[PDB]
Amino acid sequence: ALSDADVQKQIKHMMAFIEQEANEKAEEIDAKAEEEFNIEKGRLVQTQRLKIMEYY
Amino acid sequence: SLAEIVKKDDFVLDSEYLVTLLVVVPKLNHNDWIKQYETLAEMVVPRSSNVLSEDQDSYLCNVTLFRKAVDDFRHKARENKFIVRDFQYNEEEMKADKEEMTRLSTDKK
Amino acid sequence: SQTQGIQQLLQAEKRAAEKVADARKRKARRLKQAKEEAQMEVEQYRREREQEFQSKQ
Repeated sequence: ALSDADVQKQIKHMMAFIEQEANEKAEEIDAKAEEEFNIEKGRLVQTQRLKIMEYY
Repeated sequence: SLAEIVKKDDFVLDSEYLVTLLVVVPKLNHNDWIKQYETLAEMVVPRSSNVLSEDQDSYLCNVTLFRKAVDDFRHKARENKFIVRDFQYNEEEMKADKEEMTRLSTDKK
Repeated sequence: SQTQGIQQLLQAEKRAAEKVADARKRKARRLKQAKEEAQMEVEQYRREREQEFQSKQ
């Protein structure tokens, strides 16, 4: 009596977070890639700029 | 001991989300378990049930189903007078038991 | 889920892994881009400072 309707109910329950939480993980990974743009640009080359400024 | 009962072909091993469970079932409720096991849990596999082995009082039967739904599967199984024999495929244990039995028999001889 | 659900689950997990791995690769390449772009920025800053040095001299 279950047929494929119960199957599709569990699939509606499952898909909508198994795929989308991984999508959100990708999005926050990209967001941290932007935050790490900022961190690298404000730490590594910032120290480089300070060193050359000391030289100057 | 399940040293001489289970087989690897009955287990869906190393899956991502599914597992094979072993359940002793009375003879008086064997067909009842077969008609009920699809309803005993969700995200189950219809027609994955099988009779792994049997005895004079019950049937050891294997079913492929979801790993999260096993809790309520075993719960409803206990509600329907079915004792879950918790055991997974371990060739090491089975061969070790057989070889130890033969070893001790020959040692005694 | 007899057979349809397992198939959909497998595709969902594969797509999830693809999303996460692609995001990681994007992050790595984008960190490299950060380093290169900022290196060029510091090169421009160095050019400015050398020009100011020439004026001061």
